[PDB]
Amino acid sequence: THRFVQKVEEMVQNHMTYSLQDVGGDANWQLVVEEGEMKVYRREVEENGIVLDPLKATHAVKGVTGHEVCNYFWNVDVRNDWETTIENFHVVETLADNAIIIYQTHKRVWPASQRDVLYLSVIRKIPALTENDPETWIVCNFSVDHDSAPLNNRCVRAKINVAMICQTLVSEISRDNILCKITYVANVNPGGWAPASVLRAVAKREYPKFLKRFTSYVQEKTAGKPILF
Ligand SMILES: Cc1cccc(-c2n[nH]cc2-c2ccc(F)c(-c3ccc(S(=O)(=O)CCO)cc3)c2)n1
Repeated sequence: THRFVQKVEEMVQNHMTYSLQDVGGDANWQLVVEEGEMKVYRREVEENGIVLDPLKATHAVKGVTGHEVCNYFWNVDVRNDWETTIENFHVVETLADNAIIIYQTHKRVWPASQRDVLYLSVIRKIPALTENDPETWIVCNFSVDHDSAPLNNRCVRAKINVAMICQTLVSEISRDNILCKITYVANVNPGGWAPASVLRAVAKREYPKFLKRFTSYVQEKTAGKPILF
């Protein structure tokens, strides 16, 4: 039992309560980009001059399970196969077999300075709320403080709360008959000065490119392997 067990429970339950809700019907969410079943939405939010724009996306991916998608998203050993904006990353602390603390730096977005981030990354299976409902696999990545935080004078420290939340629908089961329903939420505080139009333009381009590249990577690596439910 590590020191972040309560915090983890809170952050995960908040996503389970609030992040799964539908936004198709909700005019407070702007639909920014659509590519088939991938639907990317945002709200435009600025606090004390800093652009926070909550991002929420849904997607439906054939032929992979939620457990698989979450394992690929959490497993630091495959990070470089799908990430494209990371410059450096270091595992700061191992809390449990399902929870680590990561420090990473990102590629600069001109003309703002580079960003770094220091977060707890946890993977959990959440049982079905009623006998009717699906089980959920979730990865939550959320900023924390740590005394071994790196000094990096080129970087402004962002703060994140991200979740990759998956429910899996199925019909001996073939990958032909499985579909993973994803909700991805990203609440990024850039942590200092950054021009709003540029941040918005980069979010609009990069979030869809990330979701497409990541989800296709999982399909590619699990093809012709036995399913892990
Ligand atoms: C996916 C995406 C969308 C929009 C912009 C960018 C980007 N381009 N250049 C710098 C960044 C940047 C700056 C600060 C950050 F915290 C993250 C950040 C993004 C996602 C996540 S995660 O938790 O989804 C995946 C683990 O990295 C963590 C940090 C990314 N990347």
